[PDB]
Amino acid sequence: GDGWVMSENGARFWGRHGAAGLLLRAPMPGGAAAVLLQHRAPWSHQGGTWALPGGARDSHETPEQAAVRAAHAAAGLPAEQLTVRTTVVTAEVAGIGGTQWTYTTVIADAAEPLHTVPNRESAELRWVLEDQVADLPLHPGFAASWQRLREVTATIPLLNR
Repeated sequence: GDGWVMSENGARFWGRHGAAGLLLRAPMPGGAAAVLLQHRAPWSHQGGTWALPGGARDSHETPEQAAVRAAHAAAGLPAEQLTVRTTVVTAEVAGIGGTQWTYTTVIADAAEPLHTVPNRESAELRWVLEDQVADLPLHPGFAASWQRLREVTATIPLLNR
């Protein structure tokens, strides 16, 4: 999204069209829901913490496309193996001069926990039971949103058939 947005409070944010991340859900044989998280490599933004695979939204892309593309880049996930459910704006910043920055969480489902090939800033990818996500050292942006995302996820159960 090649550039900065400057906030009203004077911090810069990367990506003119904001960013998007994939919250990908999968059922366990147990039957409970897991989510796929990315452990951020120390050399990347907020390295040492866990968050969603995501990146900057491009000019011609929907938030959904951006998050799915980011998940492919970070984890090798094929789009055909997942199903996008909805989007939630999890962060919104008043930029200087009318402009805006947002982060959009794109909730999606897979039929089972998928095999991943780590690349980019994927130090690790790990399927984490939904109830255990908040036990981890989370990216502070993600952690600020997590409870709200849970409330939303609980109103759309995973698909079948």
